[PDB]
Amino acid sequence: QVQLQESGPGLVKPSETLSLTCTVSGFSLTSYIVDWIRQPPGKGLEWIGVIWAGGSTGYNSALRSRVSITKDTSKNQFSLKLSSVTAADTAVYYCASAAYYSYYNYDGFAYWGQGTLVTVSSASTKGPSVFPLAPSSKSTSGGTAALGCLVKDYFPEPVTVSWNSGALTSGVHTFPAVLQSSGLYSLSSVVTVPSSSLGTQTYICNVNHKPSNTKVDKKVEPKSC
Amino acid sequence: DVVMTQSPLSLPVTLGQPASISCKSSQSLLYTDGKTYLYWFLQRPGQSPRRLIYLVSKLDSGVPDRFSGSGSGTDFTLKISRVEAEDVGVYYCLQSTHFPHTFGGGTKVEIKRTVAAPSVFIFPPSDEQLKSGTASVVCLLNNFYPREAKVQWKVDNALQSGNSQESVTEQDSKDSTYSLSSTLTLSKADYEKHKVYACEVTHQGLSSPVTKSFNRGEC
Repeated sequence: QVQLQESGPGLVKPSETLSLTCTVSGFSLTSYIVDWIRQPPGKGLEWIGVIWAGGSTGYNSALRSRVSITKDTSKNQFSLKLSSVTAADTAVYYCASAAYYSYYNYDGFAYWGQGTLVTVSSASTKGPSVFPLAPSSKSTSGGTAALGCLVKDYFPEPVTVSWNSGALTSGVHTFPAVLQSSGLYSLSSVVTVPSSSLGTQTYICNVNHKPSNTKVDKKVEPKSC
Repeated sequence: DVVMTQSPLSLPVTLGQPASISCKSSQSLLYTDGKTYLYWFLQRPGQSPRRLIYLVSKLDSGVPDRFSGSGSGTDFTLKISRVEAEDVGVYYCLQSTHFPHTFGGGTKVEIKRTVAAPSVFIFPPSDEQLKSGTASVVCLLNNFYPREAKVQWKVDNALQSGNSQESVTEQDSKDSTYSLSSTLTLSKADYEKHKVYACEVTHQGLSSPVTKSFNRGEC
């Protein structure tokens, strides 16, 4: 019954400062602590630091004094800052909270935020092109048809893809993105539906690329053969 | 710093069978207050880790009793008495007795299910993309098991090399299958110069390779 909301994903230039915020809701009968953790893509978890109820902090020495955790003006809002970043700092950053009953009795890592991917790069953001993956008899297996969207040429990750504004979830497969030689990502999202529904139901893929403030809705029209 | 070693790195297990994950620390995790700050988490693809166990053996709210934790000092174990399809993912152990707090490297739990042949689908490039000077052809291998699958692109029966990329979903939490998407990228000129576009699929569930193809300009 605790929720942690983190700020959006995006770019940080090398040597510059990464800045993230976390809002912790749901604690009422006790104070709480906030731990910060990161996860490089395809790697494990690394603990960054903690902010105690009174505002004091503890940091991982591996971060070489480049880290700061502060309490913001807004109730339950915390800021994580990491200075002089390099490619080693590219990761999904998480905040995690737990009940603090007293200094001699506290929990940790009980509730986690969704995680925000921060990419360290000197490159500019680039919004995706969204192309239909049109259904046809080449994608139609005995009463079921496959269709989708190709989300191409964007930077940095991530992108979110929904179908029919979230009304369509069954049979959806959103694939891991691939990095092309251009340095831009390409991702596909597919869905299997009854083929009889193709002439009576509209299928739209909703693509959001938060780093570039790009939102694209693409109607996927069937082929005739 | 305290080193946390998880064993094994990969854990394939038959549905309904037990699973055991080991976590070993380079130093005792027993704190001066008599408590052992050892935790277990489960992380699903594209999702945050979720806590299962704290204080070695205490289950978090909503965690079913097929999950259990044991151990003391430096040796710890996460047990699943009867593995279910939804138990797939990466399990991590964590210690917070010592500063800095450190995690184990993770253990990926996989379901060993019956062989399922993939359903193969092909998609031509869109006219929208063709207008930009590029042509991407997509081949989808849906809901197969095991993970091992070979995709070969053929353009007018000529085997393609260095112009395709693919990715595979993590194991499905309901049916225990994988899906694979492969993209073949050509210039519009090369695309317009050829007729037949095919993706050849080799998998254990298939007695012979399955070729899914289309002819450019049929409709």
